[PDB]
Formats: sequence, structure tokens, C-alpha cells
Amino acid sequence: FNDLSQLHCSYESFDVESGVYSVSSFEAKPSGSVVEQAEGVECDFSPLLSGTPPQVYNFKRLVFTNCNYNLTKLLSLFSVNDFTCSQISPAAIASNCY
Amino acid sequence: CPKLEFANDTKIASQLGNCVEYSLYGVSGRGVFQNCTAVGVRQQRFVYDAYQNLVGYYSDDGNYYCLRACVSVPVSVIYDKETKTHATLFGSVACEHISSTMSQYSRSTRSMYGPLQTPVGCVLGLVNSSLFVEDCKLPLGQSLCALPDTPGEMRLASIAFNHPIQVDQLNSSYFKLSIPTNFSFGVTQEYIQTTIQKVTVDCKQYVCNGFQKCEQLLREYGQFCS
Amino acid sequence: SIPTNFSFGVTQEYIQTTIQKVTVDCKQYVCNGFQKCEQLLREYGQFCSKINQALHGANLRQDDSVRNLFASVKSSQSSPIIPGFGGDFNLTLLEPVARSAIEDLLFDKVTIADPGYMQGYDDCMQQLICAQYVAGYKVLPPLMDVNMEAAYTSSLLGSIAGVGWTAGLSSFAAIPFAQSIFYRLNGVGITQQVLSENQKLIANKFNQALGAMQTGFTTTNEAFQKVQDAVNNNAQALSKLASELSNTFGAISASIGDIIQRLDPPEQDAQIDRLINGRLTTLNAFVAQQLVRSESAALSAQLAKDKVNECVKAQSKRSGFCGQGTH
Amino acid sequence: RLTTLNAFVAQQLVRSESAALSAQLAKDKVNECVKAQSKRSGFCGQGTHIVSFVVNAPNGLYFMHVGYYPSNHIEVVSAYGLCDAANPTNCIAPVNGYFIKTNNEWSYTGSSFYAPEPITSLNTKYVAPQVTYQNISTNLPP
Amino acid sequence: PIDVSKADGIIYPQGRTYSNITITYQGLFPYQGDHGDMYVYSAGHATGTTPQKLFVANYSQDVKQFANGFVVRIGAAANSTGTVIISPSTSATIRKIYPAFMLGSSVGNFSDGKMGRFFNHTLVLLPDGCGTLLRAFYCILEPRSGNHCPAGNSYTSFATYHTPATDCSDGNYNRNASLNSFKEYFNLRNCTFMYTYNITEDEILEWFGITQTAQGVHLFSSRYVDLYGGNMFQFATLPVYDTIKYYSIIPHSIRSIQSDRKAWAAFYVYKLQPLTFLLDFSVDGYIRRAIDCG
Ligand SMILES: *[C@@H]1O[C@H](CO[C@@H]2O[C@@H](C)[C@@H](O)[C@@H](O)[C@@H]2O)[C@@H](O[C@@H]2O[C@H](CO)[C@@H](O)[C@H](O)[C@H]2NC(C)=O)[C@H](O)[C@H]1NC(C)=O
Ligand SMILES: *[C@@H]1O[C@H](CO)[C@@H](O[C@@H]2O[C@H](CO)[C@@H](O)[C@H](O)[C@H]2NC(C)=O)[C@H](O)[C@H]1NC(C)=O
Ligand SMILES: *[C@@H]1O[C@H](CO)[C@@H](O[C@@H]2O[C@H](CO)[C@@H](O)[C@H](O)[C@H]2NC(C)=O)[C@H](O)[C@H]1NC(C)=O
Ligand SMILES: *[C@@H]1O[C@H](CO)[C@@H](O[C@@H]2O[C@H](CO)[C@@H](O)[C@H](O)[C@H]2NC(C)=O)[C@H](O)[C@H]1NC(C)=O
Ligand SMILES: *[C@@H]1O[C@H](CO)[C@@H](O)[C@H](O)[C@H]1NC(C)=O
Ligand SMILES: *[C@@H]1O[C@H](CO)[C@@H](O)[C@H](O)[C@H]1NC(C)=O
Ligand SMILES: *[C@@H]1O[C@H](CO)[C@@H](O)[C@H](O)[C@H]1NC(C)=O
Ligand SMILES: *[C@@H]1O[C@H](CO)[C@@H](O)[C@H](O)[C@H]1NC(C)=O
Ligand SMILES: *[C@@H]1O[C@H](CO)[C@@H](O)[C@H](O)[C@H]1NC(C)=O
Ligand SMILES: *[C@@H]1O[C@H](CO)[C@@H](O)[C@H](O)[C@H]1NC(C)=O
Ligand SMILES: *[C@@H]1O[C@H](CO)[C@@H](O)[C@H](O)[C@H]1NC(C)=O
Ligand SMILES: *[C@@H]1O[C@H](CO)[C@@H](O)[C@H](O)[C@H]1NC(C)=O
Repeated sequence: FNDLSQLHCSYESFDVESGVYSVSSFEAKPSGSVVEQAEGVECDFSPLLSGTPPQVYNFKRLVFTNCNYNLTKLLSLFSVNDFTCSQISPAAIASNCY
Repeated sequence: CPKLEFANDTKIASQLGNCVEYSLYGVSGRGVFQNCTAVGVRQQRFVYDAYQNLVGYYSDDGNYYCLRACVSVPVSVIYDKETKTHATLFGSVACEHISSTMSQYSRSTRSMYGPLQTPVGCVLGLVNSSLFVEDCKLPLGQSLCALPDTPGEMRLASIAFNHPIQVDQLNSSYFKLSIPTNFSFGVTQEYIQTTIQKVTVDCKQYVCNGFQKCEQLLREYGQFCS
Repeated sequence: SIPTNFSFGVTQEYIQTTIQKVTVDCKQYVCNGFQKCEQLLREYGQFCSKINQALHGANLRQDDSVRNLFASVKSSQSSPIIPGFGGDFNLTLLEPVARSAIEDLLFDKVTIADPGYMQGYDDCMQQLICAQYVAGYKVLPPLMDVNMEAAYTSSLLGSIAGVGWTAGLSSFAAIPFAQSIFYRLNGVGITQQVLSENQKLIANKFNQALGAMQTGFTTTNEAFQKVQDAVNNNAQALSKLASELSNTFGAISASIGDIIQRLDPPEQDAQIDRLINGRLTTLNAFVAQQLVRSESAALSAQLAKDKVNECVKAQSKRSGFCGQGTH
Repeated sequence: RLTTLNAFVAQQLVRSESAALSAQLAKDKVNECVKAQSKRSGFCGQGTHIVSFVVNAPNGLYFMHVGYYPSNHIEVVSAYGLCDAANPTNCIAPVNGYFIKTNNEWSYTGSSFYAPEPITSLNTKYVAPQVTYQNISTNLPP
Repeated sequence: PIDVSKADGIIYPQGRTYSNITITYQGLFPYQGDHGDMYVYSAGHATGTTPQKLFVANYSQDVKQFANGFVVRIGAAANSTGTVIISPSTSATIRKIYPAFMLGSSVGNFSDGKMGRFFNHTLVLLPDGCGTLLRAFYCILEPRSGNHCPAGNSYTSFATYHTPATDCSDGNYNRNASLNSFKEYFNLRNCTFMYTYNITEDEILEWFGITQTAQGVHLFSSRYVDLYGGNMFQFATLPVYDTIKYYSIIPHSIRSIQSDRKAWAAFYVYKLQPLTFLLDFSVDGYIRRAIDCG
């Protein structure tokens, strides 16, 4: 409820001792958000969607650095039977940057 | 990165000197930007200290901005028993912060200025006065003290210095001496913890409580009880 | 065997009378203000209360020790300090002109950072000591202001010339410093004839001995090294809490927000539990170290009170208790 | 449970070492300023220590020290000792006190009480003459 | 030998620079004081103004494991007077040269049984236009069956020839005639790419480093950033498909005339293995002081 409530539950008693007591500090609210660094062309997923997909022992690798990727452009056309993500959340790939 | 509508209020120069939640294209946090001189290399665009904390960022306009911290203000409380009197303190900060930008649960005061500037910071709930106390029991810090009323808010006093009885020095053959004329017998009570209470513990009884399967699972450890 | 020539030697000693008073905000340090973090922290509960109680007890013990020793060194009666104190005996290094010259020289030559007691929030706002706010703890202000500590030393400097003349603390006999030195030199086993005929050379020797250590404040002084070691000990103790926040203790990240942003709740629960366990173990180790250092500080404060009560207000005859050779 | 017991054992060892050190301190105090009157300034009694009493306490040892406490100080004129004007070689000095100028002349007083009383031979010692002493030629002390 | 205290051949942190701090970094690094794999290039035979038969070393038959990448110091002997390799009695100005690199994962014998054949896709680094261009390709190579050709008769070794009478003129560059000289011996099939890089010609010593990760083959240099200094800095991320196991150096000869035989510099090779270095990042963040742990 207030400071003194936290002070009382810090001792598990309704009677405390007179004294200066350190208590949990407070945080200043953010004033806004900034998102700004160098950007370029969107990431290209065309050769992934074109041609015969190769075998599992001959998997084709695509690297992406300094580009813009939107999962709504390619995962929407993906008839995803199974979606798993290990040591990462499935929704992290849609928003987080690397 | 994903595509995002970049509004005009996203540049660093728009929000200089303000605690903002920065997302530098994958580098997330909250902090304060500031203007500094060019330090480091331009190509890497990210600098860290010895403790892996981001220090600065080279903006796309060619300006270097130090990203330091969204620094908070500590709070302490002075409370007295048998007189329901309490006040709050913000440590080592000028009296600038008011009740607007809040976090945690809540806070409360009494009926109504309210701040007070002290060498320890900014104080809410105290009235200042030119009082001197040699036997302060609520030592606030530096040399400030709170005096509960015996019932308004506590008076703010300075912890005074008991000046010893001054005696003059004569630069001649004579001397000015100080001598007591009256005396008392004072009792001083002292305690010495000469020995703690002798206690022992039964290892298998305490840890096992007399169960057979417990005992079998305890016997692999063995000499720990010994 | 008898000596024929003599010198005044300065021996510099340091006593760590109290460590720096520090406290930590448990939920702020371990949790950094995240809601799911707070919910995963509330099951532990009284651990924050336990460490807060231990740190507050240690701080109150150090505060009581400081108050007790300052009541012990509180002289009953002192003398004013004027320019030209001690006459021919040059002691103006100890003259307060606020602090004194020797104290200001000692504070200047030791690497000391002011912990932002006026505008430390502004120090982190506009322009290593900035980390004591962002990392989620604080350093308590000392019980005395600098200004008052000083008086206390001014009173002690005014009273040393007077108390050390006759046994018994009841009276005060604040003789000028030169005759106090003459009486002490008579008392340590030197005849009054050589004191009566050779005041100038012993005055020059005392002045040279006092002036020698003014430029000696360097690595070669053992007490200066001990002061630097104590300051570095405090710096390392605070640098722990400022440093192993970045330690992960097996987690894949050192940020709670990045963990809850990147991980599924079954696995972010385990990651946050590992982070909480590591931070709490580190905090308990720091609490134990603080208790050990506080007990050592209390014992050293008792030793300092004994030394200032024996061989400061009086001339102790103990062989090298606080001064090598005849003190 | 074993980790808790090991922590308790470590705490017990620390407290036992502290108890041994405090017991040595108590033995020192009861050997110095209980069976005798210690002249150490505030070793076990604030002010001039007079006497001490030792009783038991449910965990330790309780001391009560009766000590001297001054009050109502006064400022007087004092010297270092009396010498003869005709015989500057002979000089006397106060023993456990001071030479105080008090009228109805010079007088002696104690080191802890303002007690003027006429100067005699049972409270002074002979000493070599110096320049700073206070010679006298109208009322020679005995 | 490389002096780590003199800050030679240290790989910079890849994306997180620092300033004015001493920090311990764990990564891929060389040992202090390695003699390395110093190699030298020489000009071919010439009588008057007739460019005669080549004059190369035996490095075509030498192969070493790629391991964790390696660093190469370029032009450490230039801006000085040194002897000519083909003519020991002749002393000329030492000029910097840039080397040719051959990397792969299969090792085999030629038609005459000599070591040096690399099967399947092979990474080739080759300078051209008197070293102004830095062509690179991980492509398929095919031997030729002609005279003095790898699959043909009278075969001894393979090399790349340079003729600065027409290559090193003003402008010109004889349209990438070092690529012509390489294709005079080999054929290019199913080529994956063709990366070109520009470096201005000068007489300043420089550094280069090559390594591989799961992302690909990373090429580091000081020409992009630290011209007057020298440190690794990321310029190339080759998207390789397979792990590189072995590497080798292409021999190179110069078809200079005998009356104008000019001295060429010798380069060095130092292998990289994982260590933990201690680095002093200065106010500019450049590495100038570094010490080892082993
Ligand atoms: C709070 O503390 C003191 C309180 O002293 C007051 O002095 C009068 C002005 C009056 O308001 C009484 O109620 C109090 O006794 C104040 O500090 C004073 O600051 C002014 C301005 O610098 C200075 O002239 C005075 O000398 C200060 N007072 C003393 C005793 O030194 C002030 O009201 C508050 N402190 C600050 C820092 O604002
Ligand atoms: C006592 O010693 C101090 C220290 O040597 C003297 O202070 C110096 O005075 C000179 C002359 O004014 C200055 O040039 C120095 O800078 C002073 N040194 C310091 C450390 O302050 C002082 O003058 C001496 N006093 C007497 C009476 O001899
Ligand atoms: C006490 O009387 C004596 C003799 O008349 C004088 O003091 C002497 O003065 C000389 C000069 O420096 C010293 O060398 C002697 O040691 C002094 N003797 C004593 C006993 O003090 C002077 O008249 C008086 N001295 C005082 C008042 O200090
Ligand atoms: C970089 O770090 C060095 C090392 O601390 C700083 O240089 C020191 O500055 C203090 C300040 O007076 C001097 O007392 C030391 O002698 C200096 N040491 C050295 C080795 O130069 C330097 O200021 C820092 N620079 C920046 C830009 O942060
Ligand atoms: C910020 O600093 C840079 C270089 O230090 C300077 O060029 C620029 O004018 C500064 N801007 C402001 C608003 O102070
Ligand atoms: C101190 O000395 C000065 C100068 O010798 C003198 O004027 C003054 O009277 C002396 N003070 C006393 C109390 O004797
Ligand atoms: C001594 O002081 C006490 C109280 O302080 C007082 O009652 C008593 O009369 C005093 N005695 C003398 C002799 O002044
Ligand atoms: C005492 O020793 C010092 C140096 O050791 C010397 O300068 C001085 O002359 C000596 N004095 C006597 C009286 O021998
Ligand atoms: C006698 O001595 C007392 C005590 O100092 C003093 O108050 C008084 O004035 C003196 N009398 C004379 C005549 O000097
Ligand atoms: C090539 O020459 C070097 C130079 O000494 C030598 O070490 C190496 O064995 C030679 N290799 C062959 C295959 O001749
Ligand atoms: C080159 O590509 C063609 C086109 O499919 C293929 O037939 C041939 O086998 C490839 N050769 C090699 C060596 O990869
Ligand atoms: C290198 O410079 C030449 C000269 O203009 C230019 O034609 C060519 O495109 C450049 N190549 C690269 C990769 O910058």
C-alpha cells in the first residue's frame, strides 16, 4: 500500500524499531523510444521460393546481413505443418533484430 | 530488422538528454543520450566498457552520442516508534523531482511546500529549523537529524559539536589552568559475551528423522555426520 | 652501552576504523524492475528481508562503533588553534586551515572518488562512480560531515599538549607545545641539563623530522600503502556488485528483458530461476564478507580507541606499542 | 539439510572464535581494572576509573564500573613550581597536583578537585631549576 | 617473427570495439615469435627484351592444412634495396607484391604424380591490374592437356606470369592479364561468383587475415581502415558452402626484361589457433599494445 507496509512486512511484525531504513527505490518512466541506424534493401527470399529444394544432406544456405525482413511476406504463403523453436521463442524471429 | 513506420520523433537529436527506451536495431535497453566527442572507430558503431555495458553510439548523421543510463533516485524512510511519525528522503539529489513520474506500488504523505534541500538530498515530510541536538537518536546522515514531536512532522536539526571548555594560552611564565570543582560517581555498564551457548546436533536424527530408506540414502555420504 | 646522538623518527600507522557503509536494494538489484521477474522472485520472499536485516545490522554496528570512538576521543577540555602554534616547533602541517594541510595532502595523494552526495544523480545525468546508482544499490553517507570530523581532530591537537602532563583526565593543563616536548623528553630518560642548553638543535631536528615525511607520501610509505589497500578493498567490494550483474551463471543472456523477450515461458522460467539463484548466492556471499569486514572494523576501532587513549593523550611507556624506539 | 548444517557449523565456529577472543578480553579486564585500579584512560571506565564489580549474565559476564565524573570547571592561575630568589638552585615541583595562586600567595590543589590548601613537604618534590619557574621573595613556602 | 607487443597480426573484435581499456579476449590468434612460412616471388628469364621461360619456386607442390585461418604480412621488405632472386649479383628497389591463394578440401596428384591437384570447388584469390584488383572466386577448375599443362605432357608446375611492359602502364592494366595468365593454365567451370576489390597502389606495408566460420570465409584487412596503422578489419564475407581444410600458394613469375629486372617483396604466413590475449584499446580504439597468455 505504501512505504510503511513494505517496512512492516520486512520484519513480519506490527512493531518495529525507530531507525533510518533503506527501502526499495523507484524508477523514472521512459520519455519515448528511438530506433535509428543504417538501413538498406529488403532481404531477398526469391531463390528459396524458386527451383527444386535440395535434399537434407545438401541443404542450401542463405545469409542475411543489413536488410529488412518481414515474416508476413513469406510465412503467410508457407503451409507450415510443424513449427518448433529451440532456445528461442517462436515469436522472437518476427520482431527481434540480429 | 523488420519494417517499421519511422516517425519523426525517433532521431537522437529530437530526444537528447531524456530517458528513452532505445532499440538500436537489436541492441535493446533504456538510457540517456548525451553529446560527446568522437571516441573509438566509426566502422564498428558500438563501444563497451570493461563490464560489457554500452557506452556510446555513432549516429547516421555523423554525430557521436554517449548512451549512459536511465538513472533512478534512491529513497529512504525515517520512522519513529511510539510516535507515529515518518518522512521520506531522496538521496544525493537536488529538489527537482515531484510526484509525477512514479513507479513501484504507491507512496503516501500527510496533509500540507513539502521538499527540503539537504546535503543528503531532497527530503519530503520534514520542517527545517535552527536547532542543535547533541544526543540525536535518529541520525539521518552527514550531520542531519529528525526530532519527533511529543505531534506534527519531525523538526530537522543539525548534529552539533560539543565544543570542549576552552582555556586560553598565555605566552608568559604564568599559566591558565582548568580545574573541576564538583564531581559525581557515574556507573558505566559493560557486557562481554564470554561464551556462546553450548549446542550439539544429532546428525542422523535431525537430517533423517528415523526412517529406514532415509538412512540407506544417507549412508552413502557417511563421514559428513562425523 | 650508551647512545651519544639521536634523531626524531616519524612512524606512520593506519587503522581501518570502519568500512564504507553500503546497502543494496534487493528487488532492484536482482530483478531490475520487471513484472514476471517480480512474480518469480516473490516465492523466495524473506531472502531480501534477510539480507536487508543483515546489512542494516552491520551498518548500525559500525555506526555505534563510530559514535563510541568519537565519544572516547571527545576531549573534555581543549585549547584554541592559532597561527604560530607551538612557537619555534613548526607544526603548521597539522594546523587546520575545515581540514588541515596534512589531511588535504593525504586526501589529494590518495585516489579518492567523491560519491556524488550533492549532484550524483545529475552526475549520472549530464556529465566509475556513476555505476553505484544504475546497478541497484547505494552508499550511505557517513555519520559525521567532513567538517565535523575535523573539529574533533582540532580538539585533539589542542588537547595533546595539555593532557600529557599529569595522570588523571579531570584537569586540563594546556601548556604551549615546546614545554610539553621538553617535559616529555625529561620523562623519557634525558637529563634537564642537555634540554636546557640544546633547545635549538633539537628544535631543528624536530622540524626536519616533521618536514621529511611531507614529501615522503608515496609508495615507499607503509601506512600510505595500507590506506591505498583499504581504499582498493572498498573499491573491489563495490566493483563486485557493479560487475557480476553481467555474469549469467549458466543463462543464455544477462538481461531479464531480453530473456523474457526471446524465450518461451517454460524455458524463460528456468533461465530467470538460474539468474535469481546466482544473484542471490552472490549477494549472500557479499553479506558474509561485509559481516566479516564489519567485525574486523569493530576490532580495529577498539584498537584505535585503545591507542588514542594510551599513547596520544599521554606518553605510553610500553616498548613499541605504537612507536618504534622510545615513543 | 546438510548444506544448512554446514553453514550452521561455520557460524558456530565463527561465534566460538569471537567468544574466545571476548573471553580473553574479559580476563584481561578483570585482571587489570577489577582486582586493581587501572590508570589507563578509559580502558574500562569513562573518566577516571575508580572501582569495578563483576556479576554473571545468562550468556556472558556483566561489568559495572564506578568512575569519576567532573563538573563545574573553573579557570585559575597556575605555575610550574616555586624557587628561592636568594637560592635559585633549590626548586620544588608539585606531586600529583598543581601549584595554584589562591588568596585568603601560592597554594596546592589536587588533580581532580579544586581543594586549595597550604603547601607543605608531603606533596612536593625537589627538581632542577629552569628558566620558566616562579621565584618568590616575600612568603617562602616551608 | 611477429611481435605481439608491437601489435602485428591481431584479429580485431568483429563488431564491438572498445576504448582506453585493457581487456582479455578469447579468440583466434597467432603465437608470439613465429618464423612462419615466408615465401618470395621472382621474375622469369629474359635476354635483352625477350621474355623467356619462367623462373618460379616449388610451392605448387606444397600444401598445408587451413586449420583456423592465418594471417599474412604484405610488403614488409618494400621501400628498400635488396637482391634479385634470379640475379643474385643484381640489387634493385624492393617492390611490394600481393600473393595468390588456393584453398580447398581435397588433395591429389597431377598427371605426372606431383602433389597439388585440388578436386571439386576451389577458392582462388588472385590480384590483377598490377595488384589494383583483388579478384576472388570459389569455382570449378579444370586442367589443360597441352604442352607444359597439368593434364598434358612436359608438365612440371603451374604459375601465373606478369609482364609489366604492358600491364603496369598508365591506366590500361592490359585488361586483367593475370586472370588471363591463370586461365592460360586452367579452365573455369560452374563458377559461383566473381568478387572484385579495389586497392590503390602504394609503398606502405599492410596486413591481411583469413578465417572461416559457419557464416562463411571472413577476410580481414588494414587497407580499408588503418592505412598508417595496421589491424584486422572486416571487409569480405565470402558465402562458402563447405569447410576449407587445406591451402596452398600459386607460384608467380614476372616477365620483366633483363636490363630492367626489379626486385619483388617477400611475404609471410602465420597460422592462427585459439588463445586468450590481453589487448590495450587506446583512445581511438586501435590496437597498439597486446600481450599473450602462453
Ligand atoms: C532548511 O534549513 C534551514 C532552516 O533555517 C531556517 O532559517 C530561516 C531562513 C527560517 O526559514 C527558519 O524557519 C529556519 O530556522 C534554511 O537554510 C537557510 O538557507 C538560507 C539561504 O541560503 C540561509 O540564509 C540561512 O542562513 C540558512 N539557515 C541556517 C540556519 O543556516 C533553509 O530554510 C532550508 N535549507 C535550504 C538549504 O534551503
Ligand atoms: C613549516 O613547514 C612548512 C612545510 O615545509 C612550511 O610551509 C612552506 O612554506 C614555504 C614558504 O612560504 C612555501 O614555499 C612552501 O610551499 C610551504 N610548504 C607547504 C607544504 O605548505 C612553513 O613555512 C614552515 N613554517 C615555519 C614557521 O617554519
Ligand atoms: C626569577 O628570578 C631569577 C633570578 O633573579 C630570574 O630568572 C632567571 O633568568 C635567567 C635569564 O634567562 C635564566 O637563565 C634563569 O634560569 C632564570 N632563573 C629562574 C629561577 O627563573 C628572573 O628574575 C625570574 N625568572 C622568571 C620569573 O622566570
Ligand atoms: C585513458 O586511461 C588512462 C589511464 O588511467 C588515463 O591516463 C591517466 O590520467 C590520470 C589523470 O591525471 C593521470 O594521473 C595518469 O598518470 C594517466 N595515466 C596514463 C597511463 O596516462 C587517461 O586519462 C584516459 N583517457 C581517456 C580519454 O579516458
Ligand atoms: C556535439 O558534439 C560535436 C562534436 O563534439 C559537435 O560537432 C556538435 O556541434 C555538438 N552538438 C551540440 C548540440 O552540442
Ligand atoms: C605574547 O607575546 C607578545 C609579543 O612578545 C606580547 O606583546 C604579548 O603581551 C604576549 N602575551 C602574553 C599573554 O604574555
Ligand atoms: C554538585 O552537583 C550536584 C548536581 O550536579 C549538586 O546537587 C551539588 O550541590 C553540587 N555540589 C557542589 C559542592 O557544588
Ligand atoms: C647526529 O647525527 C647526524 C646525522 O646522523 C649528524 O648530522 C649530527 O652532526 C650528529 N650530531 C652529533 C652531536 O653527533
Ligand atoms: C582572590 O582570589 C580570587 C580567586 O581567583 C579572586 O576572585 C579575587 O578577586 C582575589 N582577590 C584579590 C584582592 O585579588
Ligand atoms: C619445396 O622447397 C622447400 C624449400 O626448402 C622444401 O622445404 C620442400 O620440401 C620442397 N618440396 C618439394 C615437394 O620438393
Ligand atoms: C556443371 O553444371 C552442369 C549443369 O547442371 C552439370 O551438368 C555438371 O555436372 C556440372 N559440373 C560440375 C563439375 O559440377
Ligand atoms: C575500381 O575502380 C575502377 C576505376 O574507376 C572502377 O571502374 C571499378 O568499378 C572499381 N571497382 C570497385 C569494386 O570498386
